[PDB]
Amino acid sequence: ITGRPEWIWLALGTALMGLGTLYFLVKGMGVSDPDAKKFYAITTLVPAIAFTMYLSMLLGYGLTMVPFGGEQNPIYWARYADWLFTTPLLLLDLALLVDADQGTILALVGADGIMIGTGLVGALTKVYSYRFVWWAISTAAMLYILYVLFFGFTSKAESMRPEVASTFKVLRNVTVVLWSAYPVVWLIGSEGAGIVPLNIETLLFMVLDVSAKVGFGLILLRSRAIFGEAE
Amino acid sequence: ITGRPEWIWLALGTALMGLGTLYFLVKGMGVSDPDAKKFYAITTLVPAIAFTMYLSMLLGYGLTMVPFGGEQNPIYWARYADWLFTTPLLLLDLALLVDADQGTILALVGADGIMIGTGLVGALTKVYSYRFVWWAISTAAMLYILYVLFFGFTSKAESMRPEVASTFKVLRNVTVVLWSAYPVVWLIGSEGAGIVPLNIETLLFMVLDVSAKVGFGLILLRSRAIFGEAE
Amino acid sequence: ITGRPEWIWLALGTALMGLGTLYFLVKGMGVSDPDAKKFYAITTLVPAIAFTMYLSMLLGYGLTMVPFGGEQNPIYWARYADWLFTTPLLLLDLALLVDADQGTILALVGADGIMIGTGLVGALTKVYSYRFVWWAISTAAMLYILYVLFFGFTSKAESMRPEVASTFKVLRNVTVVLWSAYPVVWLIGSEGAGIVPLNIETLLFMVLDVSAKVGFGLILLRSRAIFGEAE
Ligand SMILES: CC(C)CCC[C@@H](C)CCC[C@@H](C)CCC[C@@H](C)CCOC[C@@H](CO)OCC[C@H](C)CCC[C@H](C)CCC[C@H](C)CCCC(C)C
Ligand SMILES: CC(C)CCC[C@@H](C)CCC[C@@H](C)CCC[C@@H](C)CCOC[C@@H](CO)OCC[C@H](C)CCC[C@H](C)CCC[C@H](C)CCCC(C)C
Ligand SMILES: CC(C)CCC[C@@H](C)CCC[C@@H](C)CCC[C@@H](C)CCOC[C@@H](CO)OCC[C@H](C)CCC[C@H](C)CCC[C@H](C)CCCC(C)C
Ligand SMILES: *C/C=C(C)/C=C/C=C(C)/C=C/C1=C(C)CCCC1(C)C
Ligand SMILES: *C/C=C(C)/C=C/C=C(C)/C=C/C1=C(C)CCCC1(C)C
Ligand SMILES: *C/C=C(C)/C=C/C=C(C)/C=C/C1=C(C)CCCC1(C)C
Ligand SMILES: CCCCCCCCCCCCCCC
Ligand SMILES: CCCCCCCCCCCCCCC
Ligand SMILES: CCCCCCCCCCCCCCC
Ligand SMILES: CCCCCCCCCCCCCC
Ligand SMILES: CCCCCCCCCCCCCC
Ligand SMILES: CCCCCCCCCCCCCC
Ligand SMILES: CCCCCCCCCCCCC
Ligand SMILES: CCCCCCCCCCCCC
Ligand SMILES: CCCCCCCCCCCCC
Ligand SMILES: CCCCCCCCCCC
Ligand SMILES: CCCCCCCCCCC
Ligand SMILES: CCCCCCCCCCC
Ligand SMILES: CCCCCCCCCCC
Ligand SMILES: CCCCCCCCCC
Ligand SMILES: CCCCCCCCCC
Ligand SMILES: CCCCCCCCCC
Ligand SMILES: CCCCCCCCC
Ligand SMILES: CCCCCCCCC
Ligand SMILES: CCCCCCCCC
Ligand SMILES: CCCCCCCC
Ligand SMILES: CCCCCCCC
Ligand SMILES: CCCCCCCC
Ligand SMILES: CCCCCCCC
Ligand SMILES: CCCCCCCC
Ligand SMILES: CCCCCCCC
Ligand SMILES: CCCCCCCC
Ligand SMILES: CCCCCCCC
Ligand SMILES: CCCCCCCC
Repeated sequence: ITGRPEWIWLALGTALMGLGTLYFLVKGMGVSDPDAKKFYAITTLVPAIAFTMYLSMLLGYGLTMVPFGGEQNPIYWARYADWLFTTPLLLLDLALLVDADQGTILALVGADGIMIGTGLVGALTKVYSYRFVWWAISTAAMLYILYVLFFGFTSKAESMRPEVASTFKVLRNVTVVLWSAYPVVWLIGSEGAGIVPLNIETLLFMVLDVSAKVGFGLILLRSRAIFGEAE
Repeated sequence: ITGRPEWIWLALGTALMGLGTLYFLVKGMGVSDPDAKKFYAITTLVPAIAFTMYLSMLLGYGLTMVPFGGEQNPIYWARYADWLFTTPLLLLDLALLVDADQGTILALVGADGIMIGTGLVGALTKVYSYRFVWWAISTAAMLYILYVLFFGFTSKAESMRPEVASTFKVLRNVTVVLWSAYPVVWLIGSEGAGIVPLNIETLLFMVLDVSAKVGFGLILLRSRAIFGEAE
Repeated sequence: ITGRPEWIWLALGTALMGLGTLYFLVKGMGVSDPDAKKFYAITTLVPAIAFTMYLSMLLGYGLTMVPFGGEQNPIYWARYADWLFTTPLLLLDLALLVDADQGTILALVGADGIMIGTGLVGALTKVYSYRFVWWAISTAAMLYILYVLFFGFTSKAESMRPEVASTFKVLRNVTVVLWSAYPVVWLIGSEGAGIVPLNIETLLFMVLDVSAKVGFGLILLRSRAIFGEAE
């Protein structure tokens, strides 16, 4: 395990996701409100899935070698397995907060699936120049998602409770900033142009992942917006 | 890319799915009705997914070699990845049109999953005679789906709005004819008996795919059946 | 096929799932009640999926070799493909019976996904001692599911119809006993410590699978709890 310099960040990531999972699990024990239960379920599952995939990367299972540029390049494929399930759960948290219509939710989840799926294909593609074609398609799917979060959701939040409108606005802003960093790190890291070494890349993704999951969850689950308006 | 004679049909397929995706995306921009949004979301996602998988076939990612009959046989596995997601979306379009009950929808999607999954296993099976066992099981799942579309849905459409009944009937008929061709092409093509060469097989699937997705979508999204009855 | 001593149990399993599938399919033909249709759909799909995966194991497709302990160890990976889809369907049968809230259903299905997914990783892991780390995480996800079935569902059933409360209690008890045997068989069988040989392991899983699917389904589909209260 320690044979890879990036192991320290995989281990820290595993620990922080594990701790985040346990914290949300305990916190949600005292919850009976049916609406709050939905948000706790979604939000606890996110770091639990990430915990398993960080562990698989730490132990070496979630790593494969991909030939491109005349080299055997270490590619952590387990990231995409994580993201396939956790990024639509994160979007679902946002969509339920603002009572999004079903068509909009399906558009978001579908675009998200395309985003992660094409990122996976790009990560595993052996023809170097083609990796960036997949990156571009994935990034276009991301831009669609960000567009919807701003010009379909923000003006939906404003007709809702003030506490859900303010909580949505904060989580929207956190999401757009954090999620936009992922394609940049991929592009300059070992999957793309290879300018930033894998150990630093792994650190960067770990900070983004913990912030986008445990950070996000801490903000959401401390808000009164997750509860039905009750006396 | 041009090293494979079937590349021209993969390229045309990619282009037509891409163009179809953009057309539906633009067309649905001016839509606020919650019901119509569902149909636009579902129907736009279908060629978008197909676009990505056609591209993966064009670039060579979605192709593998399978030993059977003492030969290395080129198998485009990306078709099944496409179909796994797009065929239940197509069925969902039909089921929502007639306000199908939840049990019926689950039966359809489940049978569809079995249909595509067993087709994939058959496509990748190395014992030649066993490929046709999987083809038979998949075809039985197809026949179940077609049965339900006729003797569970058609008489559901007739108690609904005339515009939804007439639109459903047309899309049902398009679906049954087009979908029934797929097992025949598989059986006589490079996956099955090998009587029709891969380049012609690829052409045939491209015509079926564009018709079943973009053709289907053009009929559906031009109907007033996708809108709630409103003043 | 007969080259593997466990083939007889794979063949019997295939037959019993096939027969169970046909029986439930015929039985549900005379059903119009929308609630009952849901239970028939879910419950018929379960042995149908299991039939396909038992067949893939019989024909040899669903088997791979995994190096650990200095040996090539036969691992039937198709079990996890089965279980990935059938165990959440089984939980859905239980959850719908007691009209579980959406948050609880998502927690169950999510924990179940983690349970099966980590079992799959453990089954395919090449470092022997690490296989048991994945077994432990999977078992913890199982224990969560069993906890919810007892201390979240049982007291939900009691405020419902007596026929649904009594049917739920029986199916809950069947589920907890049968499902708890699976991690034990894995641990002592060819995936784990290797004390029980593969042919006996295969027998054990076949008895558990038929009981947990066809047995379970026979109890559920003969109950009046699956019908809406109607005059
Ligand atoms: C509604 C939304 C969910 C829409 C989803 C959007 C989605 C369509 C976007 C594209 C997804 C698609 C790229 C998934 C591809 C998975 C694939 C990378 C798995 C690895 O297999 C690739 C090659 C080795 O590189 O296998 C070597 C050759 C092997 C023989 C491969 C044969 C097995 C195939 C992988 C079977 C395909 C199954 C499905 C792709 C399962 C989807 C997995 C998940 C990653 C989407
Ligand atoms: C409700 C509905 C959805 C019901 C669904 C119906 C469904 C049950 C029908 C059968 C689906 C099942 C056949 C999927 C099999 C996928 C498999 C072909 C992927 C390729 O792996 C096959 C061999 C190489 O040929 O791998 C070589 C050996 C490797 C070590 C394989 C180990 C990895 C396994 C593939 C893990 C299994 C994961 C699940 C099958 C994911 C499902 C993928 C999708 C195609 C259904
Ligand atoms: C809401 C709930 C559903 C939550 C779900 C919980 C879930 C997160 C729990 C963990 C699931 C995760 C372990 C699935 C891993 C599948 C993996 C074993 C498939 C086989 O690939 C493993 C190695 C060979 O051993 O591939 C060799 C290297 C290859 C290059 C691998 C590259 C292809 C990757 C497999 C692509 C990943 C796609 C997704 C994992 C699809 C999920 C399949 C299913 C088994 C969950
Ligand atoms: C918890 C993990 C999260 C929130 C991950 C988010 C990841 C993305 C938004 C990834 C986006 C990518 C692209 C837009 C193109 C390049 C490849 C990706 C997959 C890194
Ligand atoms: C957009 C793509 C569509 C509508 C594809 C439909 C495909 C089928 C109905 C495929 C059916 C098959 C069988 C019935 C058995 C042989 C294998 C298949 C998968 C080709
Ligand atoms: C129809 C099949 C059923 C009901 C299978 C149930 C399987 C399980 C509950 C498996 C549990 C496992 C663990 C808890 C850890 C070890 C690995 C598994 C996957 C066997
Ligand atoms: C969105 C953030 C992307 C920028 C990442 C900056 C990383 C700077 C680290 C120094 C680069 C290491 C190069 C020498 C090894
Ligand atoms: C459902 C349509 C299946 C029939 C396809 C007919 C294809 C005819 C093309 C000629 C066959 C090529 C054989 C000589 C290369
Ligand atoms: C939950 C049941 C697990 C116990 C399984 C008992 C199997 C006993 C069979 C005898 C073991 C075979 C060892 C000699 C080959
Ligand atoms: C490819 C995996 C996509 C599914 C991820 C799980 C999250 C799905 C959330 C469903 C949202 C509800 C839509 C109506
Ligand atoms: C194996 C992939 C199956 C899922 C495909 C996505 C479409 C699912 C549509 C869900 C229909 C709603 C059922 C209640
Ligand atoms: C990884 C596969 C998980 C999906 C299995 C299919 C069963 C899903 C049942 C959905 C229950 C409804 C939740 C709201
Ligand atoms: C186009 C929608 C406006 C809100 C999205 C902001 C786009 C940020 C760009 C992210 C950088 C990705 C490379
Ligand atoms: C049995 C249901 C009647 C409607 C379905 C028509 C079946 C068409 C056969 C398709 C050919 C597949 C090989
Ligand atoms: C902790 C919840 C109480 C009900 C679950 C009973 C646990 C049975 C243990 C199963 C054995 C697995 C190794
Ligand atoms: C070796 C790099 C070749 C450049 C490929 C860039 C493709 C980016 C596509 C953006 C439309
Ligand atoms: C080499 C071909 C052997 C014939 C197999 C046909 C099987 C079809 C099954 C239909 C019930
Ligand atoms: C396994 C193929 C089944 C096709 C005939 C339909 C059987 C009746 C089902 C009624 C829902
Ligand atoms: C070779 C076996 C080494 C023992 C591993 C047991 C790990 C079990 C983890 C339970 C917390
Ligand atoms: C509760 C702490 C969980 C941390 C387990 C994984 C950390 C890796 C240590 C090497
Ligand atoms: C908008 C046109 C999209 C076409 C891109 C793929 C066509 C392949 C050209 C070689
Ligand atoms: C209807 C009987 C189904 C049995 C088919 C599979 C049994 C395997 C026989 C070798
Ligand atoms: C993006 C950083 C999130 C910070 C989380 C802090 C949570 C405290 C309530
Ligand atoms: C099956 C062929 C479909 C033809 C689509 C034409 C759409 C025009 C409205
Ligand atoms: C766990 C054993 C189940 C027994 C099923 C018998 C069904 C008869 C109604
Ligand atoms: C990591 C366990 C958290 C302890 C409880 C925190 C207050 C709910
Ligand atoms: C008003 C919300 C500001 C949140 C910005 C957080 C940036 C990481
Ligand atoms: C809305 C601001 C987006 C900031 C992008 C930051 C990418 C590192
Ligand atoms: C391909 C872009 C379509 C242009 C608009 C067509 C009329 C909505
Ligand atoms: C009355 C609907 C006829 C549609 C037939 C289309 C055949 C491709
Ligand atoms: C309902 C008519 C089906 C026609 C099947 C055509 C197959 C090529
Ligand atoms: C296996 C076929 C079952 C025959 C009908 C049983 C009574 C519904
Ligand atoms: C009162 C229900 C008892 C069911 C026990 C079944 C054990 C297999
Ligand atoms: C509730 C009793 C569980 C029995 C476990 C049996 C495991 C073989």
